[PDB]
Amino acid sequence: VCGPKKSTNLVKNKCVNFNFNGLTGTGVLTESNKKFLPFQQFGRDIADTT
Amino acid sequence: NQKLIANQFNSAIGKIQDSLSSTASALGKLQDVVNQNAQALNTLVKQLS
Repeated sequence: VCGPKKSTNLVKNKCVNFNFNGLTGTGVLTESNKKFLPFQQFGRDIADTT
Repeated sequence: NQKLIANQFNSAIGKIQDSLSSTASALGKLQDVVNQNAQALNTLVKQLS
């Protein structure tokens, strides 16, 4: 259940201000080899950051 | 006794190598410093959660 907000295109390997399903932060988005299981949407670090 | 002394010295050094190469605990005083600092930083980061 998400609000009336249009999406934008995604840009890789550049510093961007991102918003994924309401989750925000700043960082570089890159391709990964992290095998998320089908039920997993977000991953976390030791600091509980994304 | 110069020959004896030199031989005892040379043997003693070889023993140092055998000890250091096999006893990990030999360097515990330095390993402990590394561990305490690593623990301090890991604790600090975990507090962010």
